[PDB]
Amino acid sequence: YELTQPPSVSVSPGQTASITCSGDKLGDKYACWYQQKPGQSPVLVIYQHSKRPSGIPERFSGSNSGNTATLTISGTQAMDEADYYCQAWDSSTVVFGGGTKLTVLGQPKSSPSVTLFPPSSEELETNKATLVCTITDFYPGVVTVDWKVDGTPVTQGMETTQPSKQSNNKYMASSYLTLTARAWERHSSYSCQVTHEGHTVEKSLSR
Amino acid sequence: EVQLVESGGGVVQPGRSLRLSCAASGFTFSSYDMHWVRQAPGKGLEWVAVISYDGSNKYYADSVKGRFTISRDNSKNTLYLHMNSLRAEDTAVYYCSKVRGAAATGYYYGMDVWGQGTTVTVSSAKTTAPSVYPLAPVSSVTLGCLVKGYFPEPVTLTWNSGSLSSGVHTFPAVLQSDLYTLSSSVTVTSSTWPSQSITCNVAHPASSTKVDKKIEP
Repeated sequence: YELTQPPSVSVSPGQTASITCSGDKLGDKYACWYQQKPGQSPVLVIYQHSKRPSGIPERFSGSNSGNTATLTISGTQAMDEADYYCQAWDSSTVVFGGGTKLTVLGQPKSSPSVTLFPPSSEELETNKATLVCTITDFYPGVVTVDWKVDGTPVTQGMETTQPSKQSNNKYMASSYLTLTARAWERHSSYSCQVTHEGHTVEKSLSR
Repeated sequence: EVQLVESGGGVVQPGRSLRLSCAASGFTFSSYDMHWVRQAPGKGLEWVAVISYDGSNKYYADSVKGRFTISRDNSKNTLYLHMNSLRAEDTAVYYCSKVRGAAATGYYYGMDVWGQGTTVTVSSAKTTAPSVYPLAPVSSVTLGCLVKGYFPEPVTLTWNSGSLSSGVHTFPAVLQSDLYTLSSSVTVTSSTWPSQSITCNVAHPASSTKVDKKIEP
């Protein structure tokens, strides 16, 4: 089975962060949690749902209910901003959750500004078509991008950049949908949908 | 204190092999299950393999079954990953880890010690010049420049030969179809363009590329 967790959780310093992992047989297992900061190795913060290894601050705790497990940070500090992964196992494998970025808020929240560009006539001469969805001025620095063509979710041909910091200290990212020229001509509506802090900002193109 | 030191990462072609090593000290090595875990660029942790403390049991992620094998030499306190039939999608930082729980308890109590990571990068790409395309829409206006399908890094992008640097966002490269794609946008007042000229300048020295692309309606 797969373990899922929210891509983003954000709190202000001093608030309690709650990060929940879920999976079909997770309640039959022990869940553990890793903290990982950029360019660093993971660190075991909680194991057996609720136990801290030596050296882990007391503010880290854990619980479980049903087929979910939750990491809780009571009185969050700026140093706790990191990716957190849950981990358990199934019948044949070790399973990691997809990770949650905990942002400890240092500035106001900011929704993404989205711009969608069509393929250039120059590119279409090559039998290829790339749509470009640019995404700027968002904070916290995590988005999910979904593409639709004629209302149908696309599963193939997309790449999205890692978010990066702007000069104003907000974040930006871009996403690409690559199609054949012939697929581009066959469809009329194209949409880039960016989800941030539970709300979606959409831009579309229509022929 | 408890320590794992990795080596053996490198840059190889698809289809080739590598051996990763993970040298252990500060604990009774033969009393602990050991794992490999990997992490692709910007992505999550992905389990690769485990070998039991006594070496009797080995298990693998479906993504590597038949291609990678895990082993340990308890006499040398060293864990290995033998990577064969490498693929582009195997590109990642590879970590080794030690389980907290000794002997039969190794699955239960987390991975308490991790290596520093060793990078494996698998690509058959050759030098390739970018194609440079205009980004234009169907009070202010946002234009851009798509730099598609170049290899290797580096590439540089400026606007109006560096004269226009305000309202510019140049995004990180991403790997697409085994080549790199980059884009940049520039936001200007709508009375400025197309009345005044906006040109993206792209330089890719590996391919002797210096391209100026004027952005038209």
